Amino acid sequence: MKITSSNFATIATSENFAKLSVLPKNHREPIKGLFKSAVEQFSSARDFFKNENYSKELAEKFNKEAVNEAVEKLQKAIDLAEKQGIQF
Amino acid sequence: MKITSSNFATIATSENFAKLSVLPKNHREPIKGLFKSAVEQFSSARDFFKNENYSKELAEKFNKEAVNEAVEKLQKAIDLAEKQGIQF
Repeated sequence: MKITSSNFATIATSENFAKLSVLPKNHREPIKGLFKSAVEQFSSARDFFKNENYSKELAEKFNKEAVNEAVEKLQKAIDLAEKQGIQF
Repeated sequence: MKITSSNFATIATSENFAKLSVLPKNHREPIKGLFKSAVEQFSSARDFFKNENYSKELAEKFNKEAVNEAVEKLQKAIDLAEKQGIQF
């Protein structure tokens, strides 16, 4: 049975974790900590991955806002100068 | 003459800024500050836009590193459990 990041949430299930309670404690607790470490790490990666995209989305908007004001100041400048006879 | 973000670096040139020195000071300095404000804002947006991508590139790598360790811990856990007779 092979685990990939596409099938991870299918195996990391409460049902497989409960299947682990029949084992004796020497085996049960190391495997359980292994199971729980994998889930919390997978969830931190998912949490981190989607907030970074959110930030990027925001940042792109911000960038776009800045770029357009800059184009309108150049435009303004240029237009003001043509009125004063400047031959661009 | 119309300015867009694609043509901005073509108009924001030392040559157009120097063309602005023939004007009398009442017009020259407001247009010059307009010109220089537009360039520094455009450059801050360009600086910000490309560092954010760099960070994203790094972050994606980091995410990928985390996800794979998490898959290898689940895998490990699962494999350890099958050895102990667990019927998944």
